[PDB]
Amino acid sequence: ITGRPEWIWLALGTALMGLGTLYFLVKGMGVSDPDAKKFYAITTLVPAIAFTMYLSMLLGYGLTMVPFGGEQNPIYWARYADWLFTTPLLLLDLALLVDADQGTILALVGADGIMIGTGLVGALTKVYSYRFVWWAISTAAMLYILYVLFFGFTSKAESMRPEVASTFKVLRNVTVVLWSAYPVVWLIGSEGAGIVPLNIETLLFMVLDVSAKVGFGLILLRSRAIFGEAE
Amino acid sequence: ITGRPEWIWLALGTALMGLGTLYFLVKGMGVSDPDAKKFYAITTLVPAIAFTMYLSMLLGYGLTMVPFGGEQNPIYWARYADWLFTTPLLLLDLALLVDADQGTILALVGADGIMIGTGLVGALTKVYSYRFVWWAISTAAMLYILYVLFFGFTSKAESMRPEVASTFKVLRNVTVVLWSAYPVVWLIGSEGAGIVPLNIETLLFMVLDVSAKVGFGLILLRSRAIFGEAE
Amino acid sequence: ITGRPEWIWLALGTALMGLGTLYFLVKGMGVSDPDAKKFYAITTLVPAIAFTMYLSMLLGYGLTMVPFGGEQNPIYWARYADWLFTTPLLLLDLALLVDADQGTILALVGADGIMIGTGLVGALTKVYSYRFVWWAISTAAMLYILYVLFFGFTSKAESMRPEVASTFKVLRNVTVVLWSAYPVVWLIGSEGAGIVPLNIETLLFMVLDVSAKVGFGLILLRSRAIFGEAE
Ligand SMILES: CC(C)CCC[C@@H](C)CCC[C@@H](C)CCC[C@@H](C)CCOC[C@@H](CO)OCC[C@H](C)CCC[C@H](C)CCC[C@H](C)CCCC(C)C
Ligand SMILES: CC(C)CCC[C@@H](C)CCC[C@@H](C)CCC[C@@H](C)CCOC[C@@H](CO)OCC[C@H](C)CCC[C@H](C)CCC[C@H](C)CCCC(C)C
Ligand SMILES: CC(C)CCC[C@@H](C)CCC[C@@H](C)CCC[C@@H](C)CCOC[C@@H](CO)OCC[C@H](C)CCC[C@H](C)CCC[C@H](C)CCCC(C)C
Ligand SMILES: *C/C=C(C)/C=C/C=C(C)/C=C/C1=C(C)CCCC1(C)C
Ligand SMILES: *C/C=C(C)/C=C/C=C(C)/C=C/C1=C(C)CCCC1(C)C
Ligand SMILES: *C/C=C(C)/C=C/C=C(C)/C=C/C1=C(C)CCCC1(C)C
Ligand SMILES: CCCCCCCCCCCCCCC
Ligand SMILES: CCCCCCCCCCCCCCC
Ligand SMILES: CCCCCCCCCCCCCCC
Ligand SMILES: CCCCCCCCCCCCCC
Ligand SMILES: CCCCCCCCCCCCCC
Ligand SMILES: CCCCCCCCCCCCCC
Ligand SMILES: CCCCCCCCCCCCC
Ligand SMILES: CCCCCCCCCCCCC
Ligand SMILES: CCCCCCCCCCCCC
Ligand SMILES: CCCCCCCCCCC
Ligand SMILES: CCCCCCCCCCC
Ligand SMILES: CCCCCCCCCCC
Ligand SMILES: CCCCCCCCCCC
Ligand SMILES: CCCCCCCCCC
Ligand SMILES: CCCCCCCCCC
Ligand SMILES: CCCCCCCCCC
Ligand SMILES: CCCCCCCCC
Ligand SMILES: CCCCCCCCC
Ligand SMILES: CCCCCCCCC
Ligand SMILES: CCCCCCCC
Ligand SMILES: CCCCCCCC
Ligand SMILES: CCCCCCCC
Ligand SMILES: CCCCCCCC
Ligand SMILES: CCCCCCCC
Ligand SMILES: CCCCCCCC
Ligand SMILES: CCCCCCCC
Ligand SMILES: CCCCCCCC
Ligand SMILES: CCCCCCCC
Repeated sequence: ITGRPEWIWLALGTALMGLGTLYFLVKGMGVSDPDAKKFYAITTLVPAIAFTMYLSMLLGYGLTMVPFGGEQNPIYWARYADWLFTTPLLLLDLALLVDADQGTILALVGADGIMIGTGLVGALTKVYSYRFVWWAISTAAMLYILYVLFFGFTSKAESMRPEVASTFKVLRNVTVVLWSAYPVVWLIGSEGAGIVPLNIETLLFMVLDVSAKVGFGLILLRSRAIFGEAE
Repeated sequence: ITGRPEWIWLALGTALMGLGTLYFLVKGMGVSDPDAKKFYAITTLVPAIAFTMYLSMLLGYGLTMVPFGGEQNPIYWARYADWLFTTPLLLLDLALLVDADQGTILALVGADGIMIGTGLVGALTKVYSYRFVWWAISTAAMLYILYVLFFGFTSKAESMRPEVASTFKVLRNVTVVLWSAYPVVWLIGSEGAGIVPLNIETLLFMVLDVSAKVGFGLILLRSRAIFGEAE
Repeated sequence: ITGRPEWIWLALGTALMGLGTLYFLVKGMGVSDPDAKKFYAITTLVPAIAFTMYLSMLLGYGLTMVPFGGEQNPIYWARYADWLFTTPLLLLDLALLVDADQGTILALVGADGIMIGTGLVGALTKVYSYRFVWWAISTAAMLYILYVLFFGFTSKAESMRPEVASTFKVLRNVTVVLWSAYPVVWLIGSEGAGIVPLNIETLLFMVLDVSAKVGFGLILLRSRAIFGEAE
């Protein structure tokens, strides 16, 4: 395990996701409100899935070698397995907060699936120049998602409770900033142009992942917006 | 890319799915009705997914070699990845049109999953005679789906709005004819008996795919059946 | 096929799932009640999926070799493909019976996904001692599911119809006993410590699978709890 310099960040990531999972699990024990239960379920599952995939990367299972540029390049494929399930759960948290219509939710989840799926294909593609074609398609799917979060959701939040409108606005802003960093790190890291070494890349993704999951969850689950308006 | 004679049909397929995706995306921009949004979301996602998988076939990612009959046989596995997601979306379009009950929808999607999954296993099976066992099981799942579309849905459409009944009937008929061709092409093509060469097989699937997705979508999204009855 | 001593149990399993599938399919033909249709759909799909995966194991497709302990160890990976889809369907049968809230259903299905997914990783892991780390995480996800079935569902059933409360209690008890045997068989069988040989392991899983699917389904589909209260 320690044979890879990036192991320290995989281990820290595993620990922080594990701790985040346990914290949300305990916190949600005292919850009976049916609406709050939905948000706790979604939000606890996110770091639990990430915990398993960080562990698989730490132990070496979630790593494969991909030939491109005349080299055997270490590619952590387990990231995409994580993201396939956790990024639509994160979007679902946002969509339920603002009572999004079903068509909009399906558009978001579908675009998200395309985003992660094409990122996976790009990560595993052996023809170097083609990796960036997949990156571009994935990034276009991301831009669609960000567009919807701003010009379909923000003006939906404003007709809702003030506490859900303010909580949505904060989580929207956190999401757009954090999620936009992922394609940049991929592009300059070992999957793309290879300018930033894998150990630093792994650190960067770990900070983004913990912030986008445990950070996000801490903000959401401390808000009164997750509860039905009750006396 | 041009090293494979079937590349021209993969390229045309990619282009037509891409163009179809953009057309539906633009067309649905001016839509606020919650019901119509569902149909636009579902129907736009279908060629978008197909676009990505056609591209993966064009670039060579979605192709593998399978030993059977003492030969290395080129198998485009990306078709099944496409179909796994797009065929239940197509069925969902039909089921929502007639306000199908939840049990019926689950039966359809489940049978569809079995249909595509067993087709994939058959496509990748190395014992030649066993490929046709999987083809038979998949075809039985197809026949179940077609049965339900006729003797569970058609008489559901007739108690609904005339515009939804007439639109459903047309899309049902398009679906049954087009979908029934797929097992025949598989059986006589490079996956099955090998009587029709891969380049012609690829052409045939491209015509079926564009018709079943973009053709289907053009009929559906031009109907007033996708809108709630409103003043 | 007969080259593997466990083939007889794979063949019997295939037959019993096939027969169970046909029986439930015929039985549900005379059903119009929308609630009952849901239970028939879910419950018929379960042995149908299991039939396909038992067949893939019989024909040899669903088997791979995994190096650990200095040996090539036969691992039937198709079990996890089965279980990935059938165990959440089984939980859905239980959850719908007691009209579980959406948050609880998502927690169950999510924990179940983690349970099966980590079992799959453990089954395919090449470092022997690490296989048991994945077994432990999977078992913890199982224990969560069993906890919810007892201390979240049982007291939900009691405020419902007596026929649904009594049917739920029986199916809950069947589920907890049968499902708890699976991690034990894995641990002592060819995936784990290797004390029980593969042919006996295969027998054990076949008895558990038929009981947990066809047995379970026979109890559920003969109950009046699956019908809406109607005059
Ligand atoms: C509604 C939304 C969910 C829409 C989803 C959007 C989605 C369509 C976007 C594209 C997804 C698609 C790229 C998934 C591809 C998975 C694939 C990378 C798995 C690895 O297999 C690739 C090659 C080795 O590189 O296998 C070597 C050759 C092997 C023989 C491969 C044969 C097995 C195939 C992988 C079977 C395909 C199954 C499905 C792709 C399962 C989807 C997995 C998940 C990653 C989407
Ligand atoms: C409700 C509905 C959805 C019901 C669904 C119906 C469904 C049950 C029908 C059968 C689906 C099942 C056949 C999927 C099999 C996928 C498999 C072909 C992927 C390729 O792996 C096959 C061999 C190489 O040929 O791998 C070589 C050996 C490797 C070590 C394989 C180990 C990895 C396994 C593939 C893990 C299994 C994961 C699940 C099958 C994911 C499902 C993928 C999708 C195609 C259904
Ligand atoms: C809401 C709930 C559903 C939550 C779900 C919980 C879930 C997160 C729990 C963990 C699931 C995760 C372990 C699935 C891993 C599948 C993996 C074993 C498939 C086989 O690939 C493993 C190695 C060979 O051993 O591939 C060799 C290297 C290859 C290059 C691998 C590259 C292809 C990757 C497999 C692509 C990943 C796609 C997704 C994992 C699809 C999920 C399949 C299913 C088994 C969950
Ligand atoms: C918890 C993990 C999260 C929130 C991950 C988010 C990841 C993305 C938004 C990834 C986006 C990518 C692209 C837009 C193109 C390049 C490849 C990706 C997959 C890194
Ligand atoms: C957009 C793509 C569509 C509508 C594809 C439909 C495909 C089928 C109905 C495929 C059916 C098959 C069988 C019935 C058995 C042989 C294998 C298949 C998968 C080709
Ligand atoms: C129809 C099949 C059923 C009901 C299978 C149930 C399987 C399980 C509950 C498996 C549990 C496992 C663990 C808890 C850890 C070890 C690995 C598994 C996957 C066997
Ligand atoms: C969105 C953030 C992307 C920028 C990442 C900056 C990383 C700077 C680290 C120094 C680069 C290491 C190069 C020498 C090894
Ligand atoms: C459902 C349509 C299946 C029939 C396809 C007919 C294809 C005819 C093309 C000629 C066959 C090529 C054989 C000589 C290369
Ligand atoms: C939950 C049941 C697990 C116990 C399984 C008992 C199997 C006993 C069979 C005898 C073991 C075979 C060892 C000699 C080959
Ligand atoms: C490819 C995996 C996509 C599914 C991820 C799980 C999250 C799905 C959330 C469903 C949202 C509800 C839509 C109506
Ligand atoms: C194996 C992939 C199956 C899922 C495909 C996505 C479409 C699912 C549509 C869900 C229909 C709603 C059922 C209640
Ligand atoms: C990884 C596969 C998980 C999906 C299995 C299919 C069963 C899903 C049942 C959905 C229950 C409804 C939740 C709201
Ligand atoms: C186009 C929608 C406006 C809100 C999205 C902001 C786009 C940020 C760009 C992210 C950088 C990705 C490379
Ligand atoms: C049995 C249901 C009647 C409607 C379905 C028509 C079946 C068409 C056969 C398709 C050919 C597949 C090989
Ligand atoms: C902790 C919840 C109480 C009900 C679950 C009973 C646990 C049975 C243990 C199963 C054995 C697995 C190794
Ligand atoms: C070796 C790099 C070749 C450049 C490929 C860039 C493709 C980016 C596509 C953006 C439309
Ligand atoms: C080499 C071909 C052997 C014939 C197999 C046909 C099987 C079809 C099954 C239909 C019930
Ligand atoms: C396994 C193929 C089944 C096709 C005939 C339909 C059987 C009746 C089902 C009624 C829902
Ligand atoms: C070779 C076996 C080494 C023992 C591993 C047991 C790990 C079990 C983890 C339970 C917390
Ligand atoms: C509760 C702490 C969980 C941390 C387990 C994984 C950390 C890796 C240590 C090497
Ligand atoms: C908008 C046109 C999209 C076409 C891109 C793929 C066509 C392949 C050209 C070689
Ligand atoms: C209807 C009987 C189904 C049995 C088919 C599979 C049994 C395997 C026989 C070798
Ligand atoms: C993006 C950083 C999130 C910070 C989380 C802090 C949570 C405290 C309530
Ligand atoms: C099956 C062929 C479909 C033809 C689509 C034409 C759409 C025009 C409205
Ligand atoms: C766990 C054993 C189940 C027994 C099923 C018998 C069904 C008869 C109604
Ligand atoms: C990591 C366990 C958290 C302890 C409880 C925190 C207050 C709910
Ligand atoms: C008003 C919300 C500001 C949140 C910005 C957080 C940036 C990481
Ligand atoms: C809305 C601001 C987006 C900031 C992008 C930051 C990418 C590192
Ligand atoms: C391909 C872009 C379509 C242009 C608009 C067509 C009329 C909505
Ligand atoms: C009355 C609907 C006829 C549609 C037939 C289309 C055949 C491709
Ligand atoms: C309902 C008519 C089906 C026609 C099947 C055509 C197959 C090529
Ligand atoms: C296996 C076929 C079952 C025959 C009908 C049983 C009574 C519904
Ligand atoms: C009162 C229900 C008892 C069911 C026990 C079944 C054990 C297999
Ligand atoms: C509730 C009793 C569980 C029995 C476990 C049996 C495991 C073989």
